[PDB]
Amino acid sequence: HMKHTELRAAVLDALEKHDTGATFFDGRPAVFDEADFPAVAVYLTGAEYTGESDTWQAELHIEVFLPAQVPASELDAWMESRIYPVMSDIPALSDLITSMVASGYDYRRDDDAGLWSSADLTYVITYEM
Amino acid sequence: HMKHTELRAAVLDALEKHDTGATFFDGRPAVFDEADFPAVAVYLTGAEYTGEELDSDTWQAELHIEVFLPAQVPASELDAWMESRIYPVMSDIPALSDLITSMVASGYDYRRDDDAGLWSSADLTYVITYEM
Amino acid sequence: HMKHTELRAAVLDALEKHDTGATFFDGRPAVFDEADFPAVAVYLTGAEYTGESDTWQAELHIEVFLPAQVPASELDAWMESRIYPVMSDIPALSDLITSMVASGYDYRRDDDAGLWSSADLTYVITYEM
Amino acid sequence: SHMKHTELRAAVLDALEKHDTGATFFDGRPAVFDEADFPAVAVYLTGAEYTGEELDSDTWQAELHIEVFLPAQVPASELDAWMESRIYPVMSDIPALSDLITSMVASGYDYRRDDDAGLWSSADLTYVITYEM
Amino acid sequence: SHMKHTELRAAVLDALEKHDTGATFFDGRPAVFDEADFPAVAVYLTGAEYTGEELDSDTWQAELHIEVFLPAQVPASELDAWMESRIYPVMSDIPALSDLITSMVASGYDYRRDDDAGLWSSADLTYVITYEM
Amino acid sequence: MKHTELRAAVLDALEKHDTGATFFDGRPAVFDEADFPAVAVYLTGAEYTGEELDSDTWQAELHIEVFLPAQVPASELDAWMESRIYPVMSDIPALSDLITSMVASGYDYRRDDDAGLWSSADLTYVITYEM
Repeated sequence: HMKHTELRAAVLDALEKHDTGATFFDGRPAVFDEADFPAVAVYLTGAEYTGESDTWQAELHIEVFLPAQVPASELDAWMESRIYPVMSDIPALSDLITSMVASGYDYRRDDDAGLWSSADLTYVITYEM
Repeated sequence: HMKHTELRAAVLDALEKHDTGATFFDGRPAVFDEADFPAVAVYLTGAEYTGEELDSDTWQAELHIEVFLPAQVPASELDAWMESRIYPVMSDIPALSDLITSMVASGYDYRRDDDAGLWSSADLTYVITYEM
Repeated sequence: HMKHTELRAAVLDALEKHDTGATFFDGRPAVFDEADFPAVAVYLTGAEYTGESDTWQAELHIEVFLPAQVPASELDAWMESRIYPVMSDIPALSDLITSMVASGYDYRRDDDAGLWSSADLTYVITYEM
Repeated sequence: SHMKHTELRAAVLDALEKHDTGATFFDGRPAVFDEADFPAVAVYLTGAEYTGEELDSDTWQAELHIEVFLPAQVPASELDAWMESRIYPVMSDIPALSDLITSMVASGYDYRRDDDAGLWSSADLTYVITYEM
Repeated sequence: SHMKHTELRAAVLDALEKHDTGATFFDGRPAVFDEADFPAVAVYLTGAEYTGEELDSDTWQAELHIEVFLPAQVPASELDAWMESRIYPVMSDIPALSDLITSMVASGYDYRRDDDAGLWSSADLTYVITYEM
Repeated sequence: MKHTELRAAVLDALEKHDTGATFFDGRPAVFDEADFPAVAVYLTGAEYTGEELDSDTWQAELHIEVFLPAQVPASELDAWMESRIYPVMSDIPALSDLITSMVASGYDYRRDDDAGLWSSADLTYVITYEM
């Protein structure tokens, strides 16, 4: 297919392999269903062409969702337990990109509805389409 | 007749010739109809005169080729439509190149319907230069 | 009257003498009568004092409105055959200003009710109050 | 015995009112508008701020507004017509305003609207002035 | 035993309450008022931050506000009058405030209104101050 | 990961000190009229800053926010900080052990823009640490 699908699939596959207690999403969902939590979504944002070469740059997210009123440690625990480790070595993803560096780690919330709470892990990557 | 119409047109023709399963739009649409999905919109944003350093009719705009589908679909659905129906056509469109002076990939953004959450899309953008 | 009334009046007169199809408005309106369509408005934005003789600057807008249903080409077509031709030479306007240059061409919508759809042609002009 | 800002706006309202009192004059920009106050004129200041900082001086700088309000459906020419007649001309020679400031220069002329409801329409004439408190 | 911020706002509030007794005061910026209470005066801080890192100092910096509130439609000069006969005379000389800070300079004078309701209008006088916790 | 150990070290040290507050791990959005006084410890802006030839260095903003009803005088918030929060932040070995540096940042007074149900003082420090 095109590069973006491969990228998310490589991350989604590795994350799905071990952990077996979460609903995975390809792209960042808008609404949820109780049965979806714990939810984990892998997606891209800000993808853009770079050249002044065929290099593109994007922000890779792996976000964990849980019911609104849950303590930060719940999200962190899921992250430090079923995600962060996987992200250390993913040969599949590696073969598809030219580079990857840690970026941020944000705690987010359901802006209006207030139905969910989350932890968004982000890496900056560069690749060829 | 005006340069913009010729521009949109060329891309729309090349696109709707290769395929025939999508509903094509000339300009970005606000409201959508389930029946229209998968929809493809071709339009321009930010067109401005750039030659005040003396360059005749030298404008610059952002060319959009955005694909639409229902809000629920995964990012792959969109990418799949892009990769199979759009992206290829885009590599070679003589009709187009003969109208502009330059074109370079810009962005690829995943957008959604913030207003009602009815659709989801992938906006492919290019930066072009051309004489009016 | 101040230079602004003369500026707008000149464009309006030249536009209505060349093509009678539209319904001209002096200044940008918000509410529109479904009948007004096709509507055309001539107006100024960003009028500011520039210096040393009282040099000013402003953005001249010539925005044509049509119903939302309409595809972009219908807007482009109106411009190409009824507005643009005219803008190339308006001696009355030329006598009022010191300089004009093309600026932008934007497609705008009605965000409050979504009843109309437009194309907004803009030039930058310098003149003396 | 009055605050500088008051004396400043007052000198302006005094001059404008000498040529017309058919309009309803405001001291400050009105938030809500009463259809019966049309036509209305508002004199006010925005951005007032101490400037003598760096050079060590008791100089303030602010923006002086003189805005004309009319019903929303009116053509831009009508707003200008009121300005050319009773306002713009008065602005070039208000001695009482001079004796209060240290400098004045034209800044802008903007056409504004009632974004919230849509009851009024306007033209706002602004100057940048400097003065001491 | 008392935080610096409390001492700062208290030096001003006491001076104001002392200058003219019986008036309405607020320690922090309120959002709702009661007709009777007007004119209300509020003294508060915003933007307080530690600024001694790039140079190894104990300095903090914050914007000191003394804002006067009145009904939403009063002419702006009414707000200025309170400032002129209550606030400025006091701010001109407050030893207790001086003893608590290291510097103070005039900053701005803004006219603000009730955005969520439109029940009041105000005049916010601000000073930039630096001090030590 | 650090984050949990970071907020824990701070939360723990604060609870041993005073017992009259409802502590939250992370910034809450809706409170119960009975959770006041509330204290929340959380992080924002955590971002990667590079490798120190030994590990990955990060930077985040550490928040300690005390919440009280909307009408309380600003003095009530300050007094709560002065007596129950500052004395603790002055020295928390468990925390000092987890980070590579800490410096005071700001002290903001915040409000419940939506319902006007509360008032707060948000104390923040900029910290650096290895993940």
